[PDB]
Amino acid sequence: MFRNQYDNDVTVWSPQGRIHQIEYAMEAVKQGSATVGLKSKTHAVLVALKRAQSELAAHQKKILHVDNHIGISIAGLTADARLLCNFMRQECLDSRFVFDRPLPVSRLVSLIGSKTQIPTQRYGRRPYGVGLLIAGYDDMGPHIFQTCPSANYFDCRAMSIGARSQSARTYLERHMSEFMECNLNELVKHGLRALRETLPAEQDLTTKNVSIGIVGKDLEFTIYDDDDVSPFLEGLEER
Amino acid sequence: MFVPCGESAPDLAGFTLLMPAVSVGNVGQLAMDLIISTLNMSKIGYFYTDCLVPMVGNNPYATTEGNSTELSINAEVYSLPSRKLVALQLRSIFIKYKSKPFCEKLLSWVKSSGCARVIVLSSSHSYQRNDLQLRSTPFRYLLTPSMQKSVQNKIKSLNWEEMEKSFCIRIPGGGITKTLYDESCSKEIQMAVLLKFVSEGDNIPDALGLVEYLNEWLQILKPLSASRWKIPSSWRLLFGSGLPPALF
Amino acid sequence: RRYDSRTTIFSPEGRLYQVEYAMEAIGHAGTCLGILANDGVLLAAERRNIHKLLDEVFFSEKIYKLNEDMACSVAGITSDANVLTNELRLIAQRYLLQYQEPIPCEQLVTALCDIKQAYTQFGGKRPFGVSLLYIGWDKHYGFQLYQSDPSGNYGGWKATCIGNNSAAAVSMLKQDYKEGEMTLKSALALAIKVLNKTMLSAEKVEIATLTRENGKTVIRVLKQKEVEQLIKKHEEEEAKAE
Amino acid sequence: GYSFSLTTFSPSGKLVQIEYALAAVAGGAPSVGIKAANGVVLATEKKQKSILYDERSVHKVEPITKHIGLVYSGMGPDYRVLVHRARKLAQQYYLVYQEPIPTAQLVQRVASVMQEYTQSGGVRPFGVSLLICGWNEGRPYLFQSDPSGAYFAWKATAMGKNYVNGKTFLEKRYNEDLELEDAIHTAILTLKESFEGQMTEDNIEVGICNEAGFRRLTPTEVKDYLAAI
Amino acid sequence: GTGYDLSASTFSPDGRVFQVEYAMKAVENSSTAIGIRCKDGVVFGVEKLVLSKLYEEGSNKRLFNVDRHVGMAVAGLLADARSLADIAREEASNFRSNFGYNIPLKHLADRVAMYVHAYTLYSAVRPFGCSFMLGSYSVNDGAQLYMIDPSGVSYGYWGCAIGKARQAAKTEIEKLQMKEMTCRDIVKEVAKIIYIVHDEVKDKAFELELSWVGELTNGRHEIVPKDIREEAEKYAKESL
Amino acid sequence: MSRGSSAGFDRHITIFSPEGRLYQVEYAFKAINQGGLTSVAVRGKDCAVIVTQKKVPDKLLDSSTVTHLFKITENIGCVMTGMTADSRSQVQRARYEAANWKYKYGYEIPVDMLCKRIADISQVYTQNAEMRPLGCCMILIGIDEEQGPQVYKCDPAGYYCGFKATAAGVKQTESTSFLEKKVKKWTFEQTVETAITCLSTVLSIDFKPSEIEVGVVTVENPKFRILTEAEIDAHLVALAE
Amino acid sequence: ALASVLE
Amino acid sequence: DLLRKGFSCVKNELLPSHPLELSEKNFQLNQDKMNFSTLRNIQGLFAPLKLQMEFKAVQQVQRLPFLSSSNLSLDVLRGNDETIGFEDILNDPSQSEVMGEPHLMVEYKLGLL
Amino acid sequence: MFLTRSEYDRGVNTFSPEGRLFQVEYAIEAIKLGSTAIGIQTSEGVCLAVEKRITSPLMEPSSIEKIVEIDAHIGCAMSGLIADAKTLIDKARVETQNHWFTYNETMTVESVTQAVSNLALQFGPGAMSRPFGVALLFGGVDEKGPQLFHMDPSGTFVQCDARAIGSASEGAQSSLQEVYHKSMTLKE
Amino acid sequence: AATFFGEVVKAPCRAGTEDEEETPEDREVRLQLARKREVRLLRRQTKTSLEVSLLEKYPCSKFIIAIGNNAVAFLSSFVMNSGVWEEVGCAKLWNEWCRAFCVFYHLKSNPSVFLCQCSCYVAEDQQYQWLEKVFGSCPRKNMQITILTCRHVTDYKTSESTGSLPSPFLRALKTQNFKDSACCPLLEQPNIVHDLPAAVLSYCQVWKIPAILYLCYTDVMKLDLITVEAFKPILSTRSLKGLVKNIPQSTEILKKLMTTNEIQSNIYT
Repeated sequence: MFRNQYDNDVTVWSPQGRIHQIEYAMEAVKQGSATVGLKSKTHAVLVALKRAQSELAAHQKKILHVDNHIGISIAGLTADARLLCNFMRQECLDSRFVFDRPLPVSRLVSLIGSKTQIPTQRYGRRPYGVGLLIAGYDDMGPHIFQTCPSANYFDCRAMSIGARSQSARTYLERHMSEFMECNLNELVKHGLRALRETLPAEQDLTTKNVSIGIVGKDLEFTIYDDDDVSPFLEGLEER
Repeated sequence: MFVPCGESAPDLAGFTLLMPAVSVGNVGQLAMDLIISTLNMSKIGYFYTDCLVPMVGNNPYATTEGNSTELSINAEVYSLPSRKLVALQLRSIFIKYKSKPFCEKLLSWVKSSGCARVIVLSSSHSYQRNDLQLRSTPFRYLLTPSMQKSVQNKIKSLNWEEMEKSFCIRIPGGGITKTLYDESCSKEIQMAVLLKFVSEGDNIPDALGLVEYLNEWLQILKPLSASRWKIPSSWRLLFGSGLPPALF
Repeated sequence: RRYDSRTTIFSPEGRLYQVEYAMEAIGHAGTCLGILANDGVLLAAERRNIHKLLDEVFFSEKIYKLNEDMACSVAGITSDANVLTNELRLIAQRYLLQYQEPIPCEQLVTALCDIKQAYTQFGGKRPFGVSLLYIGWDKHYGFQLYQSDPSGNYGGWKATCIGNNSAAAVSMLKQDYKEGEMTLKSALALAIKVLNKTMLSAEKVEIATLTRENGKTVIRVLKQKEVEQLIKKHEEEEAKAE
Repeated sequence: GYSFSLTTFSPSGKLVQIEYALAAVAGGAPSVGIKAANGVVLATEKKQKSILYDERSVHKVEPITKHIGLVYSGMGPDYRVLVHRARKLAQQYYLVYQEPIPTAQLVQRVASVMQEYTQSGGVRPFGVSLLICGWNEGRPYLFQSDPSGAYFAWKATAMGKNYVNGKTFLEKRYNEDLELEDAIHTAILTLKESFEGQMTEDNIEVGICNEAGFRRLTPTEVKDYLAAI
Repeated sequence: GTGYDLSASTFSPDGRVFQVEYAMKAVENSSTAIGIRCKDGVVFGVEKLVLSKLYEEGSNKRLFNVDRHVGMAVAGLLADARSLADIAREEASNFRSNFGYNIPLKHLADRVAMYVHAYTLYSAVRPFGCSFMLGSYSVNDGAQLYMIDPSGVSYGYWGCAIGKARQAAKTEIEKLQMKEMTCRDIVKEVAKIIYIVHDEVKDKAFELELSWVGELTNGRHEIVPKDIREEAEKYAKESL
Repeated sequence: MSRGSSAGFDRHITIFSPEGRLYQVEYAFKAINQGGLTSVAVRGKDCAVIVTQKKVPDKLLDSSTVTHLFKITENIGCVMTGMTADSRSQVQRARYEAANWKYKYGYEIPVDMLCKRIADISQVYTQNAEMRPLGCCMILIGIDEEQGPQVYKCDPAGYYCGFKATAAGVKQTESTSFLEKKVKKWTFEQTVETAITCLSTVLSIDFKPSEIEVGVVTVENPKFRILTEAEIDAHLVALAE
Repeated sequence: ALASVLE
Repeated sequence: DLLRKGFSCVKNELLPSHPLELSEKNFQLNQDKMNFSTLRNIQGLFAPLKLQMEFKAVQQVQRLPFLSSSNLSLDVLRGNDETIGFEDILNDPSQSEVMGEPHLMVEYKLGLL
Repeated sequence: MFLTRSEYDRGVNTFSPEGRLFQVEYAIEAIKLGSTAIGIQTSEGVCLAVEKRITSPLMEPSSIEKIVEIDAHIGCAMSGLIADAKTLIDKARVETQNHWFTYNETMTVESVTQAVSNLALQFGPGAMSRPFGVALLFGGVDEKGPQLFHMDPSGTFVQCDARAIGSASEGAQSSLQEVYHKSMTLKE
Repeated sequence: AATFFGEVVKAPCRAGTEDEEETPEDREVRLQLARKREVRLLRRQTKTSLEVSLLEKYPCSKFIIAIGNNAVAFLSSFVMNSGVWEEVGCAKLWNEWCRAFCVFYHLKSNPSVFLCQCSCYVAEDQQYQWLEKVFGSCPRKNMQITILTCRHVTDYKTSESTGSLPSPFLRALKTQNFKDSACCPLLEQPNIVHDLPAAVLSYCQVWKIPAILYLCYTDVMKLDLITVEAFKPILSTRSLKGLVKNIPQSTEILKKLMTTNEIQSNIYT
């Protein structure tokens, strides 16, 4: 009842020592479909769940392309995702053009965090309302990261974000023991099995709402849609 | 309409009715909560109108498991039939073009019931004070001319300060206080108004100040001004739920 | 009310309340009078600063000279009037430098009215609370007389009045003005009568005249003896009219 | 509702913040200015009247040029920033025209500077009014400038706290043909009329202006003048 | 102070800025970090709460490095702490570039404190919500420890403790002989203090994070070896 | 800024009260007492002395890092009362202004000129809607080539003046009354004793050598110098006996 | 954040 | 366009007419850059930030660009309140011989053109 | 236990307690005051139909241009405020001409839609402070088959097969779903 | 709320006292606005309108009200799948947020059982008009009212963070005359409910009629299967016993409905 005066701006401290606009922005990530990411000793994969508004429409793109070795998945607002993707593409292109050497994923994530922190302190702006999952490969091996609207990033190893992601996160936490010593087929199988937990126990993981992105040592970033995901799906068991 | 909580309307002759007004900071409503919690009153009916936004909830004054399951509405009437004292509580906000009818209905019920006098607790905007009011106490009062022949000597001996006129009076943020005062003085009903300049935010100390100010006259506890009042159990989460993880 | 805080808010029925208040602030100043005659133009004013301990520096307290052919009178706030007069002089000098010819009166009035209107549209600024009267001579239309408003509006008149008690003066001028037959002396008599009705001492008025003499404009300020003689003649005529 | 914003007209057509600035001016130390047949005298009452004060640190009567002085009544900090600008304007005029600036031009320029702060949002008007004296072409001048940027020409005026009584006193005993010493005596008497204390040479300042130029009176001369009243 | 606490450029009737007070109250929403200065070094220690097993061991680090001779421990909002760490790195690098030698700790603390204070004056920005410590060691200067406050005030300390339970941590720190011990005992004392101050009901589980800079590391900030950390944990658990 | 201005006669710096009083300036004046200490400056025949209180309540602090006596220039000393961060920022600004004056004119800035420049800067903050005044007051001492010792003072309102003996802090009125009583009725040893006696009588403390800090300038040695513990103790013993 | 406010 | 501007040669804009033209046109900017660089190298990042913030706040309350302004607070902050240069006495900007339309200059200041 | 008032929809940069930027939703709702436009793409061409809603017989009918010419092979549609769609169509035409001048090639419908949408997603010198109150409907032929796209005030585009924007969007979409077939001709 | 640099702005008031207090044209425009926002009850099946309140012309023994799309879908799938129901009338509204839209049925086998399905938003000044049109002024002595509503989980008040709760879940609030029990825990202390369900419950409490209100707190407010399935425990209560007969048919109809929901926006991805 006493929150009315202390939650209309991002430059105002509450008497309890909290900023409510940051939490409100963080509440916006749970407005999108669930996405799942995990890695192994050689490869890193991204699995997303496409959603169409109705039958007479094409599902929107949830997995974007940044560089020859970096790819992302989005959940939340769309304009913010587009702006962040443009920034990442520009940074990677500039670094490649100047130094003739790929931009490291850690430096990219640090730059993203430094850019995102700014609009949470000054007037006339609002926090970004999108959460990202970044997968890449460099000299240090496969990587996977997460980005929060509060300008925080975590160097996780298997994470899922979006609406109703708790079941997928629980499954990943249970089965994370046997991820390092696996190859691509069963890695993708584990990812799909984890993602299937989000859906109610009446639907199915059909070949119309699944997007897969794979990066590796000798394999560049690749996106499979529609009939391209068929070879990755026949081996799945029943619910 | 006054609807008895049981089956018959209790007799109210010579009682003193004290009520809040929906004003800035809800100071009157908070003071009403303090008074009702401390004096341990009991519900005797409802005041049903179509002028306030409807709302429902469980019992806001719960002390055991046998009474924490009593539904409550926006307008309720409590009485303590041992010290001739009856109270009213409002927990909502008025709809537009619906304040004057409510004042008319309330004063009609007051006249037809038999209450001796009416006391109203309210507040006013604190940013509209001139220099002379910045150096004085933040408490004011008003008296209907029908009452000034009775307790004016006591009020003067109490060394209070009557609110400055403007000749008329304007209360910037008092809600229905001005309408109630004007209607009462037109209808020849005794009435007193107690208010304080406040600002939005944590308004609990303002409520304690106002209840102490009122107790300075009604003398309803032992004379002093130390855990004298009882905070209702519904004052739990006045700022929100809690902190999301992975942020601090 | 709700729509009465800035100049950039439209009332739900299309009104600009800040501009209305700026125009209403004029009605507290002195009375400025102006009437156009057959062979000249006239200006009259009211001295609101008449105190025993006040000096008599400068030519006139309310009548200013803009260029070789024009003069003006102000009514409103002196602080803004000074800026407006300076800008008018600058505009006239700029046009003279550009074209090697004196600036026409309507062009000058429009140039100042654009500046006065500019402050009623961009937020964060306060409108000019000044109203002006213009007299002058031009080779295209001859003798002219104009009027300006705080909102940036102007128009050409033949006998107008601004300031305190404008309605009565306008009504009396409309009643007692003759079209195309006013000599300068008749204009002076009418101005004296109107001022006497709407306000007499010769130390409370200021009168200026503009005439053409041998191809050159002459702008004069009437003397105390002349205005006293005019007052005495008017009083004698009014007494004889009983 | 219309009292908080500097750029808002009231329904009656009034600006209230300027009136409050004038009220701020009308609560300062008293000041007196009288022009005689051959000069102008300025006087004021000091604020630092205690012993713990170096007499050669801060002065309320300041010179602008060889023939121009100035005194104020209002807010102290808002005074130096105007004195410095006035000095700069006088020097610029001298550099351009090779001739000392007339008093009226300096008053006009200072008023133009002061007016600017009463039309835009985000600032507040100056809370000080000025008295200016000069001598050009064998003539004494005395002016006064409001916080709103409007200036008048006076023969004898008094501003500051309790100024209506001072003005009535001056109107009662002002003479058209007066020497400079008589003007000094009259100014001292007018200042004494509203002092609330025991007036001494160490808590008042007096400045005079004549054909020789502006000059600030020394404490010894002030005491000598006081001893004769 | 209701009515005077909506901006950082407003004064209360008793002459105090309340947004700064709210900012300083915001730092007690995180865990507890302590730092003890000893005879021949400085020892840090923080209490980190585990959020999930999915995060890699080495994520959300709260012990940073400025250069090869300065450590740093933070508490409060994490993003502000990261930005301040970047600013400190920039300042130290620039000083080294201009003057050609290592920057003294006092000047670095002054620069960062003034940068933090610069956000207290204007209404177009928001005060920082994090407080941190700094530490170093030189042969000709010895150990040095410092504190920074969201209000922008810095001081030198022998023992310091910030976070949720600074009062109790200071209470147990005060009963120590800082000036007559080495790092080997100070690390165990810090572990014992952290284990004592921790609350079990509100927080599920936590993992320690210790580090020192001192003579035996040749004035370089480093992480405690695993065996020493394990034996310190065993000592703290046995004493508890 | 886009934050606007709060409504009220107080609560904003660019709003005049119905009788022309700026209340945010007075609140900034009240903010000086938040520290809780008192400062005293006394000017002698050929010397100047600054004495201020010292309060360290924590045994975990480093007493060498707690101070209020700063050095603006080799010949100018300062003592600050009020908020610590604001005091340090204003000291930095004063140092910058002194360096700029030296570069622009070719000789060391005088004390009165430095105080006037600081006051001129501080005056601007009370006219705009963006900045806020600093809650501190500054006292400067120094030796002039031809005039001798000089003591000055500045306040958050932008007003500065030169004194003979002034004080600031929480006991300013009592200290001022004591100073007037003393002045109405001085070598180097007498000035220090007078200042210490004034502070001790006003605060009723009976100081120890570790609770005060002193800085002096003299004609023979015109360099600002901070007294040490041994000298302070010797002065205190001489005063007691 | 402050350097972004300027330009 | 082509009437609101004219008599401009591209090949006569790349080459300055006099060695002193650019230095005189951009003296204040270079002076500010030098002062800020020295201050940042001596004290730290905070001082130039504070100075720029003060300049930006002060420069934002002026008359509309078709009327001359005084710039008092900016001159107080910069320190030019007690120095007179050649920019003050030569070719007075308060008596300029050319001036554009009010609305056009106000729009150009905002950058809408 | 009281009831109070809270406002979260008076600014563009304000988040509701559940995300939900309300100004963008209001801008989207502003599309419903326009006229219905129907577009469906098939194997041998794409069709666009729209009503005019003439207000008076004295108006010239050939002045309410609800279908415009982006290029020689790309169309467009109208729904909402007219003034905004003009400054979007100008950008579309300029971009599709610049691409030809640079590369000697025809722009993809998806590429031109992306170029248009890159402008309408930025708000809050010349950029507006409020979302565009208009929704577009591109279409045409390319190196692929016929293509149909969509765009809303939020500034994001999605490929489609049958759309209906305007006042009767819900009923038109229901009828389109009921009637549409995978492969028909340009008569059904 | 500041447009230019230095504008004076006033803080908002949470008590709604900002309207202050303050010609025949004004009366005319007020009357036109009032007529534009008037609740009217019409018989959709031919005829024009109705004269007497809905419950003052029929006898009632059970009343079931659904508010929101999820509750309407639940009752459509599980209750209306069997038997024959006849529409009685519909309500015509107009708000800034609106324009089954308040359509009333009753069982043909038992003409004393009524069901309502309101999927529209009713403003705070149209609650009492709705109550007067539907109920009237002479309430019946023997009635039963069950209300269903969905609310977002961010409206809940808890000591812990709102993201830690295992949503969805149910809560209840019942009148003192409700002699039965609930299948879910009652709402906690510092939690309140407003709008139309609050109005109905307040009317029933004041006029001494048994009633019960059910609330579902969900993290998704659109048509989702989990939210609808969260209402299942209500089916075991005595209120809905002879109205549910076939579960698999209800599940199939629910699946078809979940397939054909609606078109969506393009803000969240």
